[PDB]
Amino acid sequence: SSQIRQNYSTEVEAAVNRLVNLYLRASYTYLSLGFYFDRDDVALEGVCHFFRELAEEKREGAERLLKMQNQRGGRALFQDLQKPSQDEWGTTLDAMKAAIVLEKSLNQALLDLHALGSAQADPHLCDFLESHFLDEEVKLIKKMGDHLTNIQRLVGSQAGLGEYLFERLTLKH
Amino acid sequence: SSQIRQNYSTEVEAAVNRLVNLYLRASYTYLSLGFYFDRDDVALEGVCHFFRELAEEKREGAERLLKMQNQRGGRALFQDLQKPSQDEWGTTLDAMKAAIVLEKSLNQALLDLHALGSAQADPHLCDFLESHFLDEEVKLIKKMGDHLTNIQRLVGSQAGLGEYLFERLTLKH
Amino acid sequence: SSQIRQNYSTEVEAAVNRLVNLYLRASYTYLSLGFYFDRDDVALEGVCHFFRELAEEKREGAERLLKMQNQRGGRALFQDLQKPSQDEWGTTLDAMKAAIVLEKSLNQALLDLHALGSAQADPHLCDFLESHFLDEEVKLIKKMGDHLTNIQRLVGSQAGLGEYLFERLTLKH
Amino acid sequence: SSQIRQNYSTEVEAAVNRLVNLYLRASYTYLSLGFYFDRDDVALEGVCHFFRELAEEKREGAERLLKMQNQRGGRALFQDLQKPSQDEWGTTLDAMKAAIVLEKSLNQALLDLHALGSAQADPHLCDFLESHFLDEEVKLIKKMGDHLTNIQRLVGSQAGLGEYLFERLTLKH
Ligand SMILES: [Cl-]
Ligand SMILES: [Cl-]
Ligand SMILES: [Cl-]
Ligand SMILES: [Cl-]
Ligand SMILES: [Cl-]
Ligand SMILES: [Cl-]
Ligand SMILES: [Cl-]
Ligand SMILES: [Cl-]
Repeated sequence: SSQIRQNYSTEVEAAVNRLVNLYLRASYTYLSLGFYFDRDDVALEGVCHFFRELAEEKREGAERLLKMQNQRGGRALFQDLQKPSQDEWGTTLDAMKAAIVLEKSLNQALLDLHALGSAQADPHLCDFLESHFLDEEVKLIKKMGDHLTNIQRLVGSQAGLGEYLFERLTLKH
Repeated sequence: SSQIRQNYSTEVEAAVNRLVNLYLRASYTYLSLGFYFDRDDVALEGVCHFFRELAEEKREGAERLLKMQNQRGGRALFQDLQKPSQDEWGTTLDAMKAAIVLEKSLNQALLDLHALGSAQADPHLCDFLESHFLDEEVKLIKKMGDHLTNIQRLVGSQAGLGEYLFERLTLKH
Repeated sequence: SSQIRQNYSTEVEAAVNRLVNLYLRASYTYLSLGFYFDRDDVALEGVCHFFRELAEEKREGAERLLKMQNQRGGRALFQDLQKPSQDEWGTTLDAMKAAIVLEKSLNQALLDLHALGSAQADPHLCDFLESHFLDEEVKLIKKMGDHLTNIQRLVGSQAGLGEYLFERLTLKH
Repeated sequence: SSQIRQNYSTEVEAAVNRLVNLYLRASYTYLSLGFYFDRDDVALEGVCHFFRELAEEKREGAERLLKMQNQRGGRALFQDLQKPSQDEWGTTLDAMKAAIVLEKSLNQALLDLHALGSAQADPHLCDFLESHFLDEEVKLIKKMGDHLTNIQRLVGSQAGLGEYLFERLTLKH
């Protein structure tokens, strides 16, 4: 009903609101992951910083989707944000596995939205996802896969020592 | 089977390896074109530099495809590189015609890979080709068409003199 | 038959073309080694960078040989480039052993060409190899031997941990 | 008989004095070539500058040989300098052909001196020629071959016009 709305389906408008909820939920999961690694009995600063930076990136993604929703004449609708799936995240290896599962779920939601845009002949939506989300997700998932391989190679050798070395020598602090 | 691989078909993975082979073969053809124009009995420096710069551009294209293959969780496979189609490349006109035929063949391979990505609903692949290859190829083919027109206009007038003037006044040296 | 050719045997001209093929084959082997270490299930960035830099160095060596071939009035001839000897390169230790075998084979080809130049009384060729290839090869082989010793000392202690430490603390990233 | 002379044969000492005479004769030939192109009825400034720069390079070569003669404890002996082979040098094409014949004669004299040094087991002499003469000569002869090819391609088309264009667009002025 908006004065500007053109070629923007109700199906895509609703799917964009659901994707905003998924990105904010992911940002909240990363806030929990980051503060868990800042616990005095965990104390892996580089791991905390890696996840806190991802919490910011996911919030930025949600904000970009909200700006686009308004640019197209859709109406942002917010839903409750489910708490993260765990209260304690285990080792750096467990946390990095949970993060890659979370990113693959966001990536699948982006791919599903792109397919909906293609089905609705909405090229601005496809361009938007391609330009600001799809490549960023593939690059992040590759970086996480690289980190998992390095953590596994390290903790297979000597668990405690390996986790410390990965946080000191790979992660930023 | 990769931990990161998502929505990346075996058909696209294989086609990406074939495209890497085509770009490296093109880079090798440009190395041969460039050194032919550096022969003492050919001696057209600007022509040598034009083709050596294209050899670098094609190698860079292959490297970008290899980085993408790893980012998606595909596995790079290298095949023998066929030698260039000629040992001697004739005049600047003959060489520029061979170059435009080579570029149109690379462009067709990019278009075929884009169509495969569309058929496999792989938008990251389509975005990747659109962002880093399709426009660069159209711009290069246009530049080569412009060069062919200028060389033809020159060598139709006076062959030897025309080739020297094109190398001196159009090509970088 | 060239207007400039002087004291440049057909035996040396052909051996220079074969050496160009060997350097380009080595450059291709290093491209494969580098991208293997960039796989998400290998993920040793410093190792990838070490081999990608060597791919560039070998391509530069081939280009220097081609420039010399033209300076002497010889004619560059290109042959098919055989693919690298492996598709997967194992651990950093296995890869560094394959690299030193490859470099010793290039070094032997340089020594054989120098002996041919001496037999053909071609001092410009001997000076060219001495000035731009022989010392560079001895320095590279020594660096690779040093790396092999460090990797062995590390992976004999704890394989996974040792490989990570070598990539982090010796190789550039 | 010198206090410093060591491993320096009388054969090499005499051949070095003859090579100094050849380089000074070449410098004198280039002085004549340069001033011929400065005649008001020839008037090709870029050609004059190319040959005057070569007259300087050949004089510098003779000075380097004289310094080496004294460093080894040999005794410089100077002989009459024969005048250049022509008083008038024809076209730029004729002059560039005479220059390449002159350079190939200097190159052959360098190669003969290197072979004498090898026969007399005089590695300082071989290194001296390799470091300061052999590569410079090969590079100059290649440049002259490139110039001959360009002049021929130009004057085959239209003699007067081609010579002007080569002097304006290839040679420095
Ligand atoms: Cl609708
Ligand atoms: Cl919940
Ligand atoms: Cl598949
Ligand atoms: Cl072939
Ligand atoms: Cl021969
Ligand atoms: Cl093979
Ligand atoms: Cl003696
Ligand atoms: Cl005389």
